[PDB]
Amino acid sequence: GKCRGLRTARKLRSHRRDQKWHDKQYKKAHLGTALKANPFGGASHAKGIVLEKVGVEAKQPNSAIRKCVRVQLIKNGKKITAFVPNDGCLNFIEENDEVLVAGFGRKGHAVGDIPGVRFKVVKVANVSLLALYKGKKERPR
Amino acid sequence: HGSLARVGKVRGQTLKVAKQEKKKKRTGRAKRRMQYNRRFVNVVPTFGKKKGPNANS
Amino acid sequence: PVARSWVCRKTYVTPRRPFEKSRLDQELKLIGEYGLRNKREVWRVKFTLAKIRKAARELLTLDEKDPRRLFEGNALLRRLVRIGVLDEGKMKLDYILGLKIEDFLERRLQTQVFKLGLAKSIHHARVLIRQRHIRVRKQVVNIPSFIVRLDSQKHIDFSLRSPYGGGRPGRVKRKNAKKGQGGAG
Amino acid sequence: RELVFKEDGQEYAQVIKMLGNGRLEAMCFDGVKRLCHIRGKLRKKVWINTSDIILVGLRDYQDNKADVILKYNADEARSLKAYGELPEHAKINETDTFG
Amino acid sequence: KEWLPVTKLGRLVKDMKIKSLEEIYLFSLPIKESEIIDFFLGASLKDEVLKIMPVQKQTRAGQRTRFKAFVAIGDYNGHVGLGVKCSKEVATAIRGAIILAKLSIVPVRRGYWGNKIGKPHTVPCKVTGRCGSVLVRLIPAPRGTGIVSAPVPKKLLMMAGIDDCYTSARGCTATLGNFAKATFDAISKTYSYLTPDLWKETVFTKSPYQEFTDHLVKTHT
RNA sequence: CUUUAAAUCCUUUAACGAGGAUCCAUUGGAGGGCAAGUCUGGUGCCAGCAGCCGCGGUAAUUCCAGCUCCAAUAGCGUAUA
Repeated sequence: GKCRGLRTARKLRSHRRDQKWHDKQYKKAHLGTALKANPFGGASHAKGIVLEKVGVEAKQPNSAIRKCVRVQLIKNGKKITAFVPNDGCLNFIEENDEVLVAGFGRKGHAVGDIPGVRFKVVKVANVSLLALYKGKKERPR
Repeated sequence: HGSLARVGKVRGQTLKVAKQEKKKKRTGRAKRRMQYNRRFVNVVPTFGKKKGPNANS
Repeated sequence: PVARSWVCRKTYVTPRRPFEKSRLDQELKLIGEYGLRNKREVWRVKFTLAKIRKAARELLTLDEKDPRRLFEGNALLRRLVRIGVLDEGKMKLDYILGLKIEDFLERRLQTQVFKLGLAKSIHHARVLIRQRHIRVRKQVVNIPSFIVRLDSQKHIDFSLRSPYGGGRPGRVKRKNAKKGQGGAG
Repeated sequence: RELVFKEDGQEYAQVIKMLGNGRLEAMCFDGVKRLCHIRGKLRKKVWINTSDIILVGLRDYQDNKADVILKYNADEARSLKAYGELPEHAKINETDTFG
Repeated sequence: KEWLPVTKLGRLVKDMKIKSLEEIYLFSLPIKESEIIDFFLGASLKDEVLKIMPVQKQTRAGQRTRFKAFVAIGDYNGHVGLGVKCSKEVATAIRGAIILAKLSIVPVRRGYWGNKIGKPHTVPCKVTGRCGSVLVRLIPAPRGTGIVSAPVPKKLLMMAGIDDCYTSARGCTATLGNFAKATFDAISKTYSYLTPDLWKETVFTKSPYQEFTDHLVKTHT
């Protein structure tokens, strides 16, 4: 600290408050803009209807493409882009079907070589992707 | 061939082998007893680099 | 407004490092030598030893001739000498910190049955306690984590309703006896 | 070296506009424009030019993206054309290496 | 396999005139034969490799890589040391680091936390050592606490015989060599600190070079 | 039998009730961080894995399956404050 007087507390509190607002994580964590721009609306999971499937490509270190779907949520009307995680799990999803999306790992940050995707698909048609991938449950016909 | 980026290609063309019928594994207190025995009283004084539990060089 | 308690707490604390080597080595050695089931028991004993050591440290940072110090320190010392981990020659506030986990784990009922001389092994001792064979002062104990006292060590024997201490036999003895009666009759 | 033909999910296309960022526009032989993608072995091992006979892979859930596989230079391209795979309106315009 | 001492100190130790390295440390004489300490401290001197870090030098025909070895040496009831050596091979670097670590070991002292009962177990005061940007602090702890540290200063403190210590580090601790040298300089400062336990006037006893000069002038030229 | 407004649950107690004691313990991993295979077969910058470095180019310690091993254990993994 700099103020070392016995009657210096208002100045220290105001300076600490100003330098606390002049930050990054406290800045995103205390305004309404960073939570308003969040399509989840301060939620862990969300539901929505899949419109189409897009093959998004990887970055410059590695050569592959990523199988992905586009989701329009019902709670706010926003359109998001969520990755189907496992191998061959895209065939369990079709158009006009509901999924349960979640975060993808780094709290609103592109993870790995997938650009512009911050969400992943957990469940499809009210059953989990892991149960369909491991062959435990079946899609209801 | 077909296409390059076929969804679920490798898992679809993977060879299918079956599980082998084996004896069941002890769990609970006896599992820790077996681990303690095999790791601490069946050992011999050796030198160099100690061998791993799964070393198959 | 319902008449409940809602009072509970955890009895163990997980370690900071999840994958270490030497810590897992002495934990496995403690489990194998004392015949425990999982790491939760040794972590529980470590947690209660840490709580006792923390209380001893915060009373040892204090000054002498303070009546509350003398009082609850003598309470702690009489508890530690009645539980069987301290001696009369070491009735001092600093000698609590010299304790080990071996002293707390040696007053467990499992190792007391094993060292008393009526069990073949410590796993056999846990099986013997769990199948209702012993009793402590006219009262059977179904669990191995019964930390005994100094004044109750010389009263451990076999229970009355057990085939080992004199009583009705079990089920395989009676089944084999009935099979022998059927084969002989 | 060998004459490999088209299969299910593959067809032939003519490069129209040669772009950057490792992608190009190719006109397929079905009558639709697609945004093709340069394969991982097709960035620097071979060089793709304009108005050339290439192998283009189909996409089974979206119908505006593709990817390129091979390239036919002169003689296997004209031998494939002699076999008959395309409408006759399209022109080769003598695709080969220049002097 | 024989001892041919090139220094008069090594010859004097070999001739059984120096009982222990206590007076060698008291008279602050430099030790240049690494096997004097190996004679004084034998089978009770354990060691293990901390980290082998490769370094490279750029030339016209690529990189010339070299291996640098870090080893900790010391008995578990006193002295501790550290040595750094780089060479072309790994085993040569490790054996050179072992010789250089056994060549330069320092004595540590142990104190108490409050009452003076039993054997000493912890660091007597608050000592600090610094090299590079790394700061290492050693704080006394009550009995039975243990070493609360990173694994490398923890193993150095266990090999130095100190059972209880509180620590607090600052700087780039990802570099193992600077961290190890910093905690070594921190633990080596336990005797350079003046405590009121020793304020009485010391007496300067005679040096071995003065005491055994008649033996030395006969045993060597 | 006890408990209870009357039951149920716990405890007590007779008749039955385990040899591969099928009365069959799962959840995540096995390059480093971080405990644990330079094993075998298949695809071959494709499929995919990967919180971060990065791994796949026709001899993969990281993919997909089997064996073996590792961490916790009636519990374990994942996403958000």
